[PDB]
Amino acid sequence: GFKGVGTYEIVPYQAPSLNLNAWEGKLEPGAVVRTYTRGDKPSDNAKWQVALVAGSGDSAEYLIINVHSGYFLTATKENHIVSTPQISPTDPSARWTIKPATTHQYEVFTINNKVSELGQLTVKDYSTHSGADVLSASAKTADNQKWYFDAK
Amino acid sequence: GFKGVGTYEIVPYQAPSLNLNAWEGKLEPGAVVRTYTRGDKPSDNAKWQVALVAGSGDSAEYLIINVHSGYFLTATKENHIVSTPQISPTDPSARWTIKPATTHQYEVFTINNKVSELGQLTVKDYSTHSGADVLSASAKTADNQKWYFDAK
Ligand SMILES: CC(=O)N[C@@H]1[C@@H](O[C@@H]2O[C@H](CO)[C@H](O)[C@H](O)[C@H]2O)[C@@H](O)[C@@H](CO)O[C@H]1O
Ligand SMILES: CC(=O)N[C@@H]1[C@@H](O[C@@H]2O[C@H](CO)[C@H](O)[C@H](O)[C@H]2O)[C@@H](O)[C@@H](CO)O[C@H]1O
Repeated sequence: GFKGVGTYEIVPYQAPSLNLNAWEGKLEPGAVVRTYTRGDKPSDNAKWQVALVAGSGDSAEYLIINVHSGYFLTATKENHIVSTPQISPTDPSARWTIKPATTHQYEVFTINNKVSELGQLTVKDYSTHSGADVLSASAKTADNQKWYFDAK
Repeated sequence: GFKGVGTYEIVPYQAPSLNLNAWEGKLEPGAVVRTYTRGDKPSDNAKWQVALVAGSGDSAEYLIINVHSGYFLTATKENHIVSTPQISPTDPSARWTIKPATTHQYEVFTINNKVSELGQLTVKDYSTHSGADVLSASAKTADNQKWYFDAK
């Protein structure tokens, strides 16, 4: 479950054998983000430090920081793949609110950009297989916009 | 004053016309950190996002993130200059506790590395002039190890 700041796998609701993965797991900035197979031991490029930067409660604003690279999960354009560029911690495109979206008692959450037009973290075309683009897309709390936070 | 997460100038107690500055203010990783003249408007390389990553209270652990570059304030060696390298948010050398050290009613704090041997954020040789090396040095809560957090 999501219990605030900590290190997590971020796991798509429709495909819980997958997690949120900084593609290629390199140290250079600007990686795109996709779903990928979790594996028995998740790799550091697929772990994320949720770090509080403003507020408290459901309105709290967080950076979602890649464990391997230290770069921040960022939305760059509506209905477009998200990435981990080098970017200021005060840039709202790199800040996210995490909101309960419990579904049949599954403790899942939406991940909502501080720039409201950039919307929610979204698995492209509702894919249930490894390697799907993760988008910032218009917020609807569809099933492909829901996520588990598995504490690590 | 320090009131938790937010963007701050971090100001040395002995020289309050100065602040903590990522030297050269470039985007490449690995800048060393020094005191430098604040100016009328502080520059982004001399502003820091304090971001909560674990715990609560005086024991809370924070990243101290450069506003300009997004790299984390890090201690690398005892009694050595501190820097902002590319580094994982889970590395304890990049995590700090901020502890009250009120002095004659001045609201100042110590900045203490999570790796206890790396010690406290320290103005080399108690300098009161711009351009002094900021070290990670043995923790004594000396006056050159005390800091204001001016909210920005
Ligand atoms: C094991 C390893 O490091 N492989 C490198 C590749 O990294 C993987 O990339 C996939 C996506 O193709 C995925 O992100 C996975 O989590 C990564 O471990 C990749 O960097 C490759 C170059 O394209 O080099 C491999 O050595
Ligand atoms: C105004 C500006 O950007 N100047 C550049 C220098 O940056 C300053 O560097 C000093 C330390 O010498 C200090 O960190 C200050 O805050 C910075 O603005 C520096 O990058 C210089 C190359 O060494 O280029 C200047 O253009």
